[PDB]
Amino acid sequence: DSGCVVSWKNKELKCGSGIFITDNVHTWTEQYKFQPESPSKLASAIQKAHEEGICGIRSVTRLENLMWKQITPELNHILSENEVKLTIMTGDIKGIMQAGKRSLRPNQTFLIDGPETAECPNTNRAWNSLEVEDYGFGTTNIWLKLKEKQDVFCDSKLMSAAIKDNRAVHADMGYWIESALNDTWKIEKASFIEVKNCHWPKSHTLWSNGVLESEMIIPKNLAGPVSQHNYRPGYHTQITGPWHLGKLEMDFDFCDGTTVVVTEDCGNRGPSLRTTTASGKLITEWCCRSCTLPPLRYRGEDGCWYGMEIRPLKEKEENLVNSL
Amino acid sequence: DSGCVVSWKNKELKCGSGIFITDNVHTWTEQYKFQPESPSKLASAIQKAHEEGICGIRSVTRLENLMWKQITPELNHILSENEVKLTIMTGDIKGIMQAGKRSLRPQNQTFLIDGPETAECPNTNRAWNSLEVEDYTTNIWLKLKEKQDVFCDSKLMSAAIKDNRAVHADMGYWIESALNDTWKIEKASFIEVKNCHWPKSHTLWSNGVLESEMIIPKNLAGPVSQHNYRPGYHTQITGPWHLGKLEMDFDFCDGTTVVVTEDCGNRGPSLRTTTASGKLITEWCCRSCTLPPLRYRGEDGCWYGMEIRPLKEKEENLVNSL
Amino acid sequence: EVQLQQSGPELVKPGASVKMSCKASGCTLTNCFMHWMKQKPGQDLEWIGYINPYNDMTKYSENFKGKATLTSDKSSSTAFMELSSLTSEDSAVYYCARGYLLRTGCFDYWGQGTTLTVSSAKTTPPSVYPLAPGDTTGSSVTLGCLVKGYFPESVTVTWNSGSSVHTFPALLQSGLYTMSSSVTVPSSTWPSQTVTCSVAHPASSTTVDKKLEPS
Amino acid sequence: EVQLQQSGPELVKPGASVKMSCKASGCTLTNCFMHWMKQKPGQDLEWIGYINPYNDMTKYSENFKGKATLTSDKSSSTAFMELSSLTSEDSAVYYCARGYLLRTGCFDYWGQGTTLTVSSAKTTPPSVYPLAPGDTTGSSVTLGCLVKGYFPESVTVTWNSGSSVHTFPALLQSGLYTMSSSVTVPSSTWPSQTVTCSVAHPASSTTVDKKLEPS
Amino acid sequence: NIVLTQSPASLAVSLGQRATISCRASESVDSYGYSFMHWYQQKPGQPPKVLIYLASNLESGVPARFSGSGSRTDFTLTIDPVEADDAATYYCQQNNENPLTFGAGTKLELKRADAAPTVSIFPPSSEQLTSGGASVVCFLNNFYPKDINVKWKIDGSERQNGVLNSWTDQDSKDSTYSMSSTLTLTKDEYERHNSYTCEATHKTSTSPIVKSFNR
Amino acid sequence: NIVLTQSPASLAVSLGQRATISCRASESVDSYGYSFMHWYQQKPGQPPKVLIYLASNLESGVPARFSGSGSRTDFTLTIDPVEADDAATYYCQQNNENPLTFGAGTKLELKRADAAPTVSIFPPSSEQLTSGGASVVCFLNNFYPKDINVKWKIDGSERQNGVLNSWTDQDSKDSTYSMSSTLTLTKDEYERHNSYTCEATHKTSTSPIVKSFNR
Ligand SMILES: *[C@@H]1O[C@H](CO)[C@@H](O)[C@H](O)[C@H]1NC(C)=O
Ligand SMILES: *[C@@H]1O[C@H](CO)[C@@H](O)[C@H](O)[C@H]1NC(C)=O
Repeated sequence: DSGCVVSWKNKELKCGSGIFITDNVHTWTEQYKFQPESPSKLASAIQKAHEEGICGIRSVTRLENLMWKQITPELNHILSENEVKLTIMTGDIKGIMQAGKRSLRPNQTFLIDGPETAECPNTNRAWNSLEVEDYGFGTTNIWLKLKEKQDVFCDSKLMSAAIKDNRAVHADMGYWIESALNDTWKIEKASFIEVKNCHWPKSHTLWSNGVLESEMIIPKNLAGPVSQHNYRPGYHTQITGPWHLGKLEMDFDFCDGTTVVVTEDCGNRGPSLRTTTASGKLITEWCCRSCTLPPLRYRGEDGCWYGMEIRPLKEKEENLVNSL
Repeated sequence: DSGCVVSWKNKELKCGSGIFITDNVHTWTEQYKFQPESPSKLASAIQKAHEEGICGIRSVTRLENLMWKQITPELNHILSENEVKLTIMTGDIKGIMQAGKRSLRPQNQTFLIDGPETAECPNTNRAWNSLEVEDYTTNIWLKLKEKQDVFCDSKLMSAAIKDNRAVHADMGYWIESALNDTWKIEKASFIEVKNCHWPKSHTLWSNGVLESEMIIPKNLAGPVSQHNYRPGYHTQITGPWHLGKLEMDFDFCDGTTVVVTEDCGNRGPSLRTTTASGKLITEWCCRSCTLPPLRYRGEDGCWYGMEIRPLKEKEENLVNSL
Repeated sequence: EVQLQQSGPELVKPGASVKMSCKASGCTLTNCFMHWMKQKPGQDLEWIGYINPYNDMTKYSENFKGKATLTSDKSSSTAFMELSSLTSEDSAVYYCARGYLLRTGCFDYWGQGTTLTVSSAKTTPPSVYPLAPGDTTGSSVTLGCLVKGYFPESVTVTWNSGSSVHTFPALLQSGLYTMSSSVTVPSSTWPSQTVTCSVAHPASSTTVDKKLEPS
Repeated sequence: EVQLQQSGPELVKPGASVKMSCKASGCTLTNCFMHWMKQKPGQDLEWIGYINPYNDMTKYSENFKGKATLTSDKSSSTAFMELSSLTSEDSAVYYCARGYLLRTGCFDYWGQGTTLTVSSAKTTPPSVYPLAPGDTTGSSVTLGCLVKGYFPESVTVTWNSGSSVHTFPALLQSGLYTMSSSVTVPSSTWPSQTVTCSVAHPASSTTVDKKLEPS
Repeated sequence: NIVLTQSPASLAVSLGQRATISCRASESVDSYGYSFMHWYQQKPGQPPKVLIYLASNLESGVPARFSGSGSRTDFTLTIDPVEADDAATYYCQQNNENPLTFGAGTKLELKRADAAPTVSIFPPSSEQLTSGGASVVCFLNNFYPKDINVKWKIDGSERQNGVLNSWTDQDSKDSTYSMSSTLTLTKDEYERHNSYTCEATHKTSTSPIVKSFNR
Repeated sequence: NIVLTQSPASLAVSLGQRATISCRASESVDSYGYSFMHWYQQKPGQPPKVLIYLASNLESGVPARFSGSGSRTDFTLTIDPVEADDAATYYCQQNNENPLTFGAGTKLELKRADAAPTVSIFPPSSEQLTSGGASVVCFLNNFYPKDINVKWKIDGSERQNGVLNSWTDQDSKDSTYSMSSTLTLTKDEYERHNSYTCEATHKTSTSPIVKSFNR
């Protein structure tokens, strides 16, 4: 990669060659789109899956879901032409991209994504069966093919990492995690368009030694990088964060109009609560037992949420909306 | 960092904001310069050091030595006005930047900066790794350190990985690894060779690593990383690191051929393909290495990895790295 | 608690634009999402969007993305909505109301509503005629006022500022509005007492009082 | 073995540039580093650098980085050296020689050397005058040739292509060169035999033979 | 979008009875264990007011005779006992997913014991007769049911021209209706005929209620 | 840089003796257990030739009378026994670190038994006398030692003007020297005087050797 770059904060301009990690989350238009190299191979593998008792699939990344949306008419047409009464329908995205325990391999219905269901549970859904082939140019194409081995690791050709000027970034098609050295190394910002259920490969992870899963801010089961850049003093794993938001913005600052104090009188850590009740009233006074300020906050399409260790000071938790 | 970039191999152009890890080794002119924030502070620390029995210092990075070259006149004169009869003289750089076991402290006598080794002023009484970066032909401002440790300054290190191409980078290192069927190291470029430890904070894939499999040794600022790995090779402890500046890759040395046989000799110090008299040794082997052969190229020719031995030639006639 | 005050009525020519306001007293930063709704006379309400004066968070519905524009003034704590190219389908009442984010709250408090009439007709103040009965009398007499020939709607008819009152919807005749208002008071009081009907038409900024006297 | 052939002599005006060549026969890829050296008449040699015609590996010394430019042609297996802005300090003999890398080998074979003269003087071919003795004679007679008034150096004076011969260094007079050459042969042979002195001046591309006859 | 369908479109209920309205969503409005559904009451000419927030929470300061229930797609509002104040339109609304959507509405009409209309007849004003036009007005006040037909007799000839009629909203106090009948003519037309008559046929009596006057 | 200093600057040695030259480096030329030092012989007008490569290796095809020794900074070239061919300049060179550097050089001169100069006198040529100038030449051949002074007598008057002399290199065969003395005048000046004389005073005899001629 060769070119030029201007740093506003550093106040300089730099040209040369090397590696450029772009922020593919706060992009204004869809820079990348998934497409399969052979839709017919996909139809063949879906035949084989449905015959074996696989009733559907769950996408790992959001772009995979959009690809299934773009491709479903032609998949059903190639299926109809190939003499097999099986109808494919793909739905929308919930919060977390939940994982399935089955996989594809290289009247009746076939449900891709959508909401949860008992007729076709995740136990019989295929998941993480696509990997990247090559690239298009100009937007940008990403060609997908069927995976030769089934594992729980996110596709490594989509991941990226970088660190410079004591600012570190772990990035993805749907993640953007910034950490910084201010007296100590800690996570500072995180941006999500998706929330997936794969594992972040350690091959693309900075500072991946001597890491406790119980200290990872972003949980390992939610594609959290196993990294000491995934630390923040005073906080533990945010297992019950508002990850159901699907798209959200985590940082360390006060929720608008609220104030957090550190006391022993505070309640213990539990599922994340939102600063506005179901009726719209604002809960102003919050606390935490042994966390460190500024407070861990999430912001999503329905308001401001707090970290697991931040509870309401005076208000009863029953009136508040929680993420369970 | 915001801007645009074109990739020759990937055949695309991309704009946006993020992090840009540049190759500050293959630059044609000096992109960065070392300067002290307070030369008088440095003079104070050098006085304070000489009182403690410190006869000199050894630089960690090459830019530190070049800074000492540019800075020594004023250090000697600020010393002269404060009338301490101590003269600072700085020499050139050997191969490896050997470490010293003393250190400075913030706030007919002689003070030798770098040059070759000597028993009159050994490394036991030389200062080493006492500077850290404060802030920023871009300038870099330096100040006095706080704690004595064996880690390279983390404000200078960088790492990156994208499109299954990984880079660990520095003011003087550039280490490229790549995914071709498996993850392994592919290229390495050195302008300096230092003796500090690469902090794992700036290291990709730093879990489950055996140091004995790290290609670039940990004691030579080798990143503790599975990207610091090549199948069939172990740590290159006795590589031609005394060259100081060199270029490691995986290819045949010009005019030579390496074969894989179990009859080959065991791994030892690195040998170079040309004898002292200029004869080329053509046939080489290795016991359990994987081709292409690990090769170094330096100011005096092509050398081979520790596990690459001469097939027929006797090792006594060959140049070795000890 | 949270008091909402919307702008006055508007009469706008087709294809032009109108910008109406909503000031919010008693608000806080974290609530105070001014939502905007479009209601034709006696029809279903449409959701346009919301804006937060302090946050400048704005969200539009798909039907109104090209039509409406939400802006805000922090110090005034005021929301502004503008309606691009105007058509007859836009003549309606636009309501400003406090709400919250997506899965948050209900429409707690409401403004009074801004009436917008999109036409080439020109603001015409009304004529006010009193209505009194030499006939039979009982322990109750009813009086009235006829408000005729005004545009646009509406008018407000108050009787002595405070008895049983009936207000009649305006009707369209030849492109102007005609309505009436009747009140019933004991006949022992009238015409010994004085009774005045007050008609207010804001769009022409006219007020007309008429004292009730017998024929 | 490895045969080196360098270009001919050069006369160049001040400030101009010259590009000389060196062809290498008998080379291999792994050796064949053409090194270049600058030697003023009877002074220490200076190392300029080296180039490999097959590798295009080039290295310059610090003193010549702005001065010299090394180029190569693989098919011709030839090295070229160019000398940028030329000054009187550059008038000297430039030697091409086979070598190796840094701590590798010695200067095995050498070319014959290219003479460069930096001046505004114009090439002038020499005058050749014979030198013969009616006097006393012995069992040996010596004859000579005077080469006068030429620029630039040098000339080559051969006697019958193959006796004892003496060649005298040229001297500068009024901006041109004058040298002489003497040979001794038995007087029983002369003037019964014929003897010819051949003076070659390449820079003027002139060759002059002079037959020796007695006064 | 989530489409709310309300049943019935309009409802007539007697004093003290039980009123039930239903709201049917096209998609589930349930999230976080709560039903994001709300019921609002709108008096005419007034902003809507909250009664039930969420599926089954009584709004503060709302009479406990209101109640809400339901989940997922189906919800129900109950009024028991409905009283004279509750003559208004009732809407359901959801805020589970954007865009926020309303129901079409249910207009509640009160049933009471039938009542006869108080008829009053009014000649054109003195100010009106001078401006070039004349309108004779008849007020029909406080009757039930709402349906009624009026008859104008001018000099014994029925009149069917230029007559405009307007109905009021059901009064919140006595649950009755009213109506204004307006005869619009030119000034001269009024003076060509002498006797004017207003006649109402209602459910109360088979023989119409009449009120008349002469010049 | 590594500076090579050679001692002595110039050396004179007799046939069959032992010759020792020394080379002193400013920095160690030793690396990898080897000494990167080389000795070259340069005949005049010729490219240099390798004798010892590394400290102590005889170059292939070089007579075994040459030998090298030393290490680190100090090195020595030994010739035993030195013979008539070895009259040449001898250089040391290092290639341990850039830039490659040479010694200043040692010019070797042979000592032999003294010998008298063969003097020959030559009048101006017939071709020269016609072109406007006249040069009388004297050749002094095969004498030793090198030091000598010549004396021109024209008609008994000594002549000290316009005389140019050139010495040759020591001959590789007999180890003697030669010299050319040239008297340059205008054409007319030659004819004003009749008798010409060349006189050489050498270490061989106290009485000068004379050769003369007349027109
Ligand atoms: C660093 O920490 C200090 C602690 O008080 C805080 O005030 C400051 O804003 C922080 N700076 C950054 C860049 O995070
Ligand atoms: C990748 O590996 C294959 C098989 O070993 C080899 O043929 C190919 O050249 C490699 N490509 C690289 C190293 O770019």
